[PDB]
Parts: sequence; structure tokens; C-alpha cells
Amino acid sequence: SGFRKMAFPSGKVEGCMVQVTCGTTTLNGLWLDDVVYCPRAVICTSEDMLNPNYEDLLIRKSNHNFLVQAGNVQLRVIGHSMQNCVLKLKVDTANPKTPKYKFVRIQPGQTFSVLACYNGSPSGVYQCAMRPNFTIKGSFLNGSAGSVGFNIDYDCVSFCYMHHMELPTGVHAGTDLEGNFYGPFVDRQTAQAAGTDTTITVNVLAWLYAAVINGDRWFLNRFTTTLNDFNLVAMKYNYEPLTQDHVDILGPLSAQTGIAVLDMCASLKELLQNGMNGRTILGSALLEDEFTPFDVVRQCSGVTF
Amino acid sequence: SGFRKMAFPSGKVEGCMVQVTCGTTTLNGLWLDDVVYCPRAVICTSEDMLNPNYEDLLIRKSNHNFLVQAGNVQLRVIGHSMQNCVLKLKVDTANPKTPKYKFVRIQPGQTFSVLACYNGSPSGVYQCAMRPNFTIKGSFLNGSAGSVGFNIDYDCVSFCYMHHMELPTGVHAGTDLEGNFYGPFVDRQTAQAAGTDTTITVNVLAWLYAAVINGDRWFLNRFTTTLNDFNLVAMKYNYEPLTQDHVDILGPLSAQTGIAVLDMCASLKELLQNGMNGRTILGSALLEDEFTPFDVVRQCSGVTF
Repeated sequence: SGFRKMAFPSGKVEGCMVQVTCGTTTLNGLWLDDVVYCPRAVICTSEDMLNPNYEDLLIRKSNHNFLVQAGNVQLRVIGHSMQNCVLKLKVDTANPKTPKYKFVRIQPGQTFSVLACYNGSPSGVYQCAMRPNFTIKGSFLNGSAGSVGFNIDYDCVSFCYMHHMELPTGVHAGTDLEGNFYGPFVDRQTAQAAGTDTTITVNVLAWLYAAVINGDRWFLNRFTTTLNDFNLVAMKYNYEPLTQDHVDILGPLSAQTGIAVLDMCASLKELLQNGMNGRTILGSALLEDEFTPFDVVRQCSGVTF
Repeated sequence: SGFRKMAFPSGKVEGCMVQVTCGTTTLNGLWLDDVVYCPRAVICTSEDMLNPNYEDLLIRKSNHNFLVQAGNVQLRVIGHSMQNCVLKLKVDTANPKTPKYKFVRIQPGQTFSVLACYNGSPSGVYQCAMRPNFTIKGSFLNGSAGSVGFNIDYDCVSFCYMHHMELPTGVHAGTDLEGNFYGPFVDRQTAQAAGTDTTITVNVLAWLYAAVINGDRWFLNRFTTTLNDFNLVAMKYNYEPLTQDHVDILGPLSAQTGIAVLDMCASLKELLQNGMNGRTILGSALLEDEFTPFDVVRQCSGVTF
């Protein structure tokens, strides 16, 4: 019993984190096989980040200008290339600790674990979600760039995020491992506003199912609703519209609890319109939306890796 | 910027988790050097756990009755002993992945990371605290026994908790790595009630400092108070009494923020008496008490390991 924001075990990724230094700038990189992946902002000074021409800045860089250090293991760069907003540094040694891995571009609403690193060294691990505005609400200080977000399925690490920047709002933006930013953000220190932070409706419902499974039953009501009627309420409270695909994804949890999805939607509607009246759900006084339906099953079934 | 419930990187502990099977019962063990540590309930059936005489049950057990498996690495038990509520199984092979480690008995209010495991295999990592009633509010299913809680200081893993049981209340109880339970709990399936769940005052204050550092400033008021006046309020709301030792531990955060501890106490007093009026602090609608002063410094300074 009990329900917590649980991250994946980080060992498989810890063994891939390295330090990448170019001139005066140091950030983190990801060493998989004989390639190190890092943000291209490693080649920039602070003055450059105001308005950088990365292709011109990279001309003045050679293999020997990139210092890569795995703990004390000093890796030799034998090739370098820019892919979108990431640099790919070919090294002479394949990482012996390379896990089974994949690069995946995730969708808003999906969750992942972040291993926050500084100077190539891990500091902590936590679970985040890709917000509908394509930001993430993480914990990153200067030097965190190159930290990665990931999911694990038994032995395969699916890398989905590389951290790049912090917006003036205090939220965070980054890329997939192919270098493409999530959302409209660019790797430049300019005016970049996030967008409406909408609540991931399917995840709130999954978390409500997790609550029922763990004994929290006070929010269950006598009402039901329709998808269209609920979505009128969702719009008012800046909730993502619920689709039939979402209903389908919640089917397994509906089956285990015996609570129809549309009945849970009606309970959520009453919560949005009346509040929690000072009560709590799974130790929270607000509606949580960074648990996917898969996350709930995982934690309530005890899947291991 | 940003503040999250951050766990330590779990790699160093993942390499120590093994599966321990005795008869029909399987749980997790911790393989450090040539000893495997596990709950003594591994020798019990379900019927035994009603009222077990562990010393008598262990008489009918020999080295060959304990099957220890590290992934597929099958370890040979060459000796066994009971220490309080843990079994120490001497094996023929020292764990090559043994980290620098220590066994520590923590105090209520202190935090640690849990690596939840099943069948010797990791499932997830999360941060918990030893509650003042000597329970922990974790996420544990059947088979989780033997999962461990720990802290890391650069290269030294300090093991402080081994999971044993779940109380009918849904809270969790366990031992240190010497086998002594935290609190009055026993490894028997009997009537065991927890105790008053008091809020860790020094941790709430640390989290308020973390909020100010990260931009949350609305709760700062024009008042101050005294330790005795505040503690009158703390008692009413089942908060732990604040001591001068606690004030001293918060000194570094007071210095960085410029907010005197007693001024933050006055802001907390107003929050306890008036609520948050639907506002949030660091994304929470309740007062968080599972961040220590050390945890806040760690996350706001970027300490690595």
C-alpha cells in the first residue's frame, strides 16, 4: 500500500554520464557506445548565448577542443557533428557500461525520470512530466545542462529528454536526444514565454484510481457524466480535453476498481467545482497530474526492471 | 531553480540487492562484502507470522536452506546468524560492487531514499522521512521486505532502514541494518497501532526557506515571535516543539535568505492559523515536512556524489 512519486532506478544511466568541457564552458554529456551526446551550447560563452550562430561558432572548434571526462576516464574525441541542438562527439572508446537503449520523442502528458547531474556527476533523481505547453517543472541549477530524462522497460532505457535551459518563469525546456526541442523554444537567451499550463486530465483520473486502490474513497459520488459534458467543465478549469483514446487507456484501471471511467469523471467534475473542502487525496491537497495510467499500474503491481 | 522531492542516485545500492528464498518465502537482501542482510521473517510461513518463535524456527534451518541469487549469480551460504530482527547470511563471494558504506540509526525527522525491490530486482526510488511516530509513509507491496533506505555523502552509502512490514493503517515499519526496529513495532502480524503523526517543524521551516529562495514570497509577513510563543501554536496543530538546536541548524538558510528563523516561525504561525487561502507554495497546497535543512542546501547548491 501507499503511493509515491517514484523514479526509475538510475544506475543504468549513471554509468553513461560524462563531463564535457569546451573552452571555459562545462556541462554534462551522455556516453552511449562510442558517441557522447551533449547540448551544442557547450561551445558558447555567456555573451554568445545572447544571439549565437552555432554553425559559425563550431567552425572555430576542432576535436581537440572538446574535453570529455568519465569520472577520471579521459576520453579521446575523434569526430564531432551538430544534429539540431545537440552535438555528437565520436570518442575512441565504447562505453563498457552502455545499457540497452532507445531514443524516443515523448508526447505531452507522458512522464519520465530525470537524473540531475553537475560536472558529469549525479546529484539526484526525480520524476517529471512533459507539460502540455512542452515545458517541464524540474529542479535544475547552472551546470545541469546535459542531464537526461528517461524511462526503463525491464532492460531497455528509453531516453526522451536532454536538459538545455531555464525560462525566466522558472520552468525548464529541453530537447529529445536527436536535438529537437520540445515545444517552440530555442537555445538562445531571449524572450521566451511558456504558454498556458493545462492539467493532464487522463493523469488526474489515473491518480484518482490509484487513490481508490489505496483506500481514499471519499471523493466517489453518486453521479455519472458524458465525455462532452465533462469536457465543458474541463475547459473552464484549463484541463486537457478527454478523448475516447484516454477512456480506453484507463480501461484496465476501471476493470480493477469496478468504477466506470465516466463515473470517475463525474467525481472529478465535483472536485473541480466544489474543491476538496480541506481534505486530502493520497496525501495531497491538490489534484495530481504527473502520474500516467501506466505509472499507476506499475506501482500498484510492483513491476521490476 | 525549481524544487522537487529528490532521491539519491540508486546505482550503488542496486548492485547490492539480491533475492533470498527460504522454503516458500522470498524477499530481498543486501549483499555487502561477503554477508547478505535480510529480514528474519524470510524463515516464516504466513501461519508463522501470527505468533512466531524465530529462535525455534531457525533451529530447523541450515545454510543450504537459504537460496541467495544475485540476478542469476547464485551465491553459496556458508554461515548464518540472527541479529535482532535481521538474518546475516555469510556467503562464499564478496560482492565486487560493494560500495563504501556505513550502518546508521537515524532520528525522527531525518530523510532518506528508498529503493523499492521485488524478487531482488529494483522497481523504483523515492524519498521518505522517519516520522516522529517511527513509521514511514512509503510505497511497498508484498515482497518488498528487505528493500533498504539510505543516504549518500560523496562516495559513502549510509544505510539506515530495512523494510519489514505494513501496518493495518497503511503505514510502514522497519529496522536499522543491525535489526532493531524503529519505534515499538515487532515482526509479528498482530495489533500494532502507530501513534500520533506529528509534523516535523524544523523541516517545514527549511521548506519555507527553499520556497523563498525559489521565488515563493507571499507567505512572508510583518511579524516575529518567540520560541515559547510559537511552540504554543505548534502544540495545538500537532507540530513537533522547536528547539534552539533546530534554530541553529537553520542558521545557514537564515543567512542566505536574510530572514531570521523566528521571523519565518511567525510566518508559519500565520499559515497554521489562517491556512493558505487556496494559494500554493512550491506547487503544494499543504505544508511539506519531508525536506531537512540539509536537503534544501543540497538541492539549492547542487551537491553531487
